[PDB]
Amino acid sequence: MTTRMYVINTLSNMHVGSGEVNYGVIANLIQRDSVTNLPNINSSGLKGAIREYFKENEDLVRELFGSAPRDEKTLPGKVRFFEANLLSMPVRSDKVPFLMAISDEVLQELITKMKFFNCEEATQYISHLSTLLDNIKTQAQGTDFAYVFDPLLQGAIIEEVSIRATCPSHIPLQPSLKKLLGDRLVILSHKYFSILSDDNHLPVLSRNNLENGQSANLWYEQVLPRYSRLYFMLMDGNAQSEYLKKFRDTLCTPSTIIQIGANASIGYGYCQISELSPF
Amino acid sequence: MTTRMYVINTLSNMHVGSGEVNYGVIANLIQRDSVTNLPNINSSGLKGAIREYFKENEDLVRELFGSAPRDEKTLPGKVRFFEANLLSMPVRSDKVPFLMAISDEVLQELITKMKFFNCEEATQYISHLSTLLDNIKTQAQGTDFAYVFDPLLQGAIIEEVSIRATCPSHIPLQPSLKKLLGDRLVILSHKYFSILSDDNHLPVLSRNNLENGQSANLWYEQVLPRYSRLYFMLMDGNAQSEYLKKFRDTLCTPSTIIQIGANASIGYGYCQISELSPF
Amino acid sequence: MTTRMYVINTLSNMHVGSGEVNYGVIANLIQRDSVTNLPNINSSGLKGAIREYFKENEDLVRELFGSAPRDEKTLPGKVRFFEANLLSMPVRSDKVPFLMAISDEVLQELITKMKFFNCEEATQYISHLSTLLDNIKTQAQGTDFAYVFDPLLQGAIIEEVSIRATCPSHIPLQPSLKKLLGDRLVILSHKYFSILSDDNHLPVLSRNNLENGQSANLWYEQVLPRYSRLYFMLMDGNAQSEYLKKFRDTLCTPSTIIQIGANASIGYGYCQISELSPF
Amino acid sequence: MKISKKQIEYAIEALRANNIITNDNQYPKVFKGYISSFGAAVIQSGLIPAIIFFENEDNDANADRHKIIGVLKDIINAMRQQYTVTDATILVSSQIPANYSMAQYIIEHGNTDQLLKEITEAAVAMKLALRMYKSE
Amino acid sequence: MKISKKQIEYAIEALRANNIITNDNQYPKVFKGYISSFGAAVIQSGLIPAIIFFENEDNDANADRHKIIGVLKDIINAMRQQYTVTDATILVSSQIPANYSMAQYIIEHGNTDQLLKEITEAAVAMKLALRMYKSE
Repeated sequence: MTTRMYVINTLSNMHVGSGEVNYGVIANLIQRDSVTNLPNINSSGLKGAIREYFKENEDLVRELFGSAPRDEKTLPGKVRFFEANLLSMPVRSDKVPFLMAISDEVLQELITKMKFFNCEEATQYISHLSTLLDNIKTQAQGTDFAYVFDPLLQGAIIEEVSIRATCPSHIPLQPSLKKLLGDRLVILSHKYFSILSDDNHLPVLSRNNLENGQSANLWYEQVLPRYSRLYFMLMDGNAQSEYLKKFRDTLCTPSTIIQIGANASIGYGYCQISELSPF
Repeated sequence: MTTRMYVINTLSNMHVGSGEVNYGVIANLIQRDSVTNLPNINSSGLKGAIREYFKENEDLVRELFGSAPRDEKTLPGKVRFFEANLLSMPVRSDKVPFLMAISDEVLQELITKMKFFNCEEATQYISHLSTLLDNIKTQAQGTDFAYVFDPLLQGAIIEEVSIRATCPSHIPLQPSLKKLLGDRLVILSHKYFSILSDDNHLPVLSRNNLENGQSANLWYEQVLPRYSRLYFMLMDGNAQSEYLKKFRDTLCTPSTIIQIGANASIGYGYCQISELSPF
Repeated sequence: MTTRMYVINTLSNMHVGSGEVNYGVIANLIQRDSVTNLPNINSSGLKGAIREYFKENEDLVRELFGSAPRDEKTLPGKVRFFEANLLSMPVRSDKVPFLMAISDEVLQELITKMKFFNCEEATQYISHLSTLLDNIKTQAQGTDFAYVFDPLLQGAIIEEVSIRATCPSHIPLQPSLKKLLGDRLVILSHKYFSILSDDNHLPVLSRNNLENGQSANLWYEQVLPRYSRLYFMLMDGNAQSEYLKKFRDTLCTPSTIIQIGANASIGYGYCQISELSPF
Repeated sequence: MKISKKQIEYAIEALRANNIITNDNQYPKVFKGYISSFGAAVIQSGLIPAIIFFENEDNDANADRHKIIGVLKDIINAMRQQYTVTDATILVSSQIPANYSMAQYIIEHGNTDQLLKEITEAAVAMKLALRMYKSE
Repeated sequence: MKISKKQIEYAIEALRANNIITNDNQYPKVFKGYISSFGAAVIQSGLIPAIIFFENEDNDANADRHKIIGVLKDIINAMRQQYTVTDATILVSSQIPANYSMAQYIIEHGNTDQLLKEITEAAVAMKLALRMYKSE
């Protein structure tokens, strides 16, 4: 009841700038986790974007998010927003346009987070994800692996000639886990996923500034690829029930699209937020 | 049944403000220990957070924590809280997502603190930690070192301090020490840990306030990395055993999450309190 | 059965309040000597803390410390408590987490106090401390000095006052002097010690009062750093040998911790009283 | 920290000497952003890359960005002039030559912990001293 | 990625040793674009295509582009010379032969992340080192 896990499905190339200076090729990098070095959204940015979406409902924002800055009455927000961590990232291939890529360490982190935070429907997900991770570890036996669960994706090149996909027939993929993580799922080793998600491999978009049709500036912007999945934790801090119901209804409505990150005017950070479906 | 040691495992980034006016880049600096300059939590903030968690049980708070600030009658607190000193910090690695970093001086300080305070399960831990530190000093021979104990973690690089870890085979790490200090543990020299934990290498986050899309403010915040381990000592005075048992059960329950520090609404400073397990 | 020297050796932060009217940002300042401005503890506070520890032993308290404030009949206490002057303080270092800082002037004042009071083991300590001080003055030759006695500690940096630690190889530090003054001892000029122990360099902590998430009050607190050493003189007059022996044995017991200072519930000012060991 | 008045005076003199503030107490607007960004660049990147970026002449910028590096060098020189020459001290008091780029000095004068501290303090002093003047 | 001062030193000596930097601390203005384009090509097309393109000697370019690949090789050799014994067990510490083609060296050694990371760091170091000197 208190804690729910929400999945973020991005519909365009999303950029949450870290704001730091990079003197290499990429001038603008994206936010990364302080521990795992994976792309993420700061909880402040998530809360700001969601508050911007709900700004019209003044009572709901005041009860859930808190008081507006520099208001005379500073009242704390009741709902607690946790940072969104990368769940699945699309990887380019030769057999299919893109595949859903997740590492064993990402799965273990998700299992640990569900154990610690005690999500609403966490028990079945933890059980099945632990079973899947144990099967993957048994099959790998300490080596690098790229495991697909579709027999047609055998021998697929996951963005790099070194990484080739093998299909272990013994390991089953439950349909709810497929829905959570994504179709055409590949389980990568930590080394492979770190290589595929580092600064030399993440997609970059080139932009230039034109003055009377002549280029004045030029820079590269790192982006999180479209259709990437991130999970964040929402804690119900004794907030009012009806406002909470309205919040979850609007948030999980299929017609709802939320903008998170930078470059809103050029259609960058548009996402769909989904709740953890019961298993 | 007195002066037992509790371990704090952070589930997210922790910011406990020092309240000092820094005119440099990082306006919001975290709280650091007076003598060792390591990040810490004052016992005042710890007591405030634990009182806030337990505020529903009025009698337990009155007996153990004291009296409300605006109560007509004053009641001294019966339980003695102590400052939470940093034990382990996560550091980035290439073979694994992160390593648990502790220094020889941190271990010496922990052993000395346990000897002075005589924790409930202090004897075996002191003996084994002294053995481990003696073995580490024997192997290091006064040189800078970075020792991992899982043979698979040999050659793991600490990213901030670009030093690869070596595996001393003859130094054993006991499972209880693994449970206390954390999994994937690297023991470094004092200089390496000081460089890792300094203001320049701790995670700094950029934040802004937006008014109708344009940036109104901008400031830099530093935080304690997620999964950081801190320990504090808890002494019970002439406190009733029933309330103490209720407090210890609730505090060490796996479903209990305590918020310590600032930025509660954006999921900062959420942690779990664990007791010192018998060796 | 005469004047005896005791060492305090605080195991945590210590705040003994002056009650003075503050003119700056720090509302709660610590007690300082009128003449030398060094941190001190009033004899009333020492007597109160020691009587609080022994309060259960009614006969010992009545014999040594005297009658209770509400006692229907008044008995003067046979034990006279004196001021607790600062002996050593921990200062921030680079090769080690901290060093125990002592000055030449406080050493001379200690020698004068032992000569004036005629402590139990005064003579040998006076002779050896005088030889050490004369060697220090011979090596310094009127210059600002900072001498370490562990060869590994040569080149250490005192952070607050940017001075470097030198190692005079011809000045032996006897083991008893190490036991009295502390490990990793640094002897420096009294100007450096005064700067290190002044109001601008003593740890200052910000504190809060929160009502339903709203800050009610704000103030700043001054504390004496943990592991600081203070010495005082205890005069027993002529008490019962059994009660005096019980008092000394309980004080010197390694498991005995005394609370001196204000903030007992948040672990401020827990110490371990030592006795002047024979040289 | 706390504001160092002497460093603010050094910053004022260096800002005047490096032709940042005109005869009227006025400066080009972009220098505020330059000074503010210098510290963040120093922290996020290395000190050497930040000094290279800001000291770089012939860049495409709205004003003379290397002037802030000149101001920083002047402030560091004043600090080293005021440094107390005593034994058992850490700080080296030798001035930075006027024919030397700051990047070259930091390159061949490593173990630059003192230089890092001085550069951060000088950046803070520059930021606080620039507020006495007006931006055109 | 943080560029060390030793990497920038290696870049300076490599740019002098090949002949990017003249004896009067000046370089042709087109090498700036050469290094920036090499970084962009590495990030976009890949390590091997960029190395092959900039390694070519039968160019129509104004200046000698292959000297930037030579500087790359020298910087990588200097970086590998300081590899620690425990680093050599994980990383390849062998020196690249002077007359060896860099592209064929990379191909024969695979496409390992070590070589790509070294190339990217050395390219950033080259850019920073050129930023310290005057564009003719």
